[PDB]
Amino acid sequence: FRIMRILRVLKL
Repeated sequence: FRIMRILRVLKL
């Protein structure tokens, strides 16, 4: 699962 892909979002 592309978890990092979602978490990285927080670092907008």
